[PDB]
Amino acid sequence: ECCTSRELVEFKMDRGDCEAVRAIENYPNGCEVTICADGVAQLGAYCGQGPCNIFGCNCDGGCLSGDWSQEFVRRNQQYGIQIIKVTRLPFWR
Repeated sequence: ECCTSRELVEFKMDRGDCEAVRAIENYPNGCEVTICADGVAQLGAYCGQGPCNIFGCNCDGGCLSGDWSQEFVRRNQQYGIQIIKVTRLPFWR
């Protein structure tokens, strides 16, 4: 399968700042981040556990796993993540 799915998440924080959760400032609309299924900011070209093929598929270890924006909130409990918007990419099909 392909590790091309990701989410664009806009949120506010009760504690900490956007950088603490590897997000970027989007003042005056909070923070924005692009995550993989593990609820962590995307760190490669795709959301594989490791490298992917030319299409973003057949990645080493398959795709990062988890419950998406819900996991982003969960793992960042200490910051109090207030979700505003979530967009699933690829959006169109």
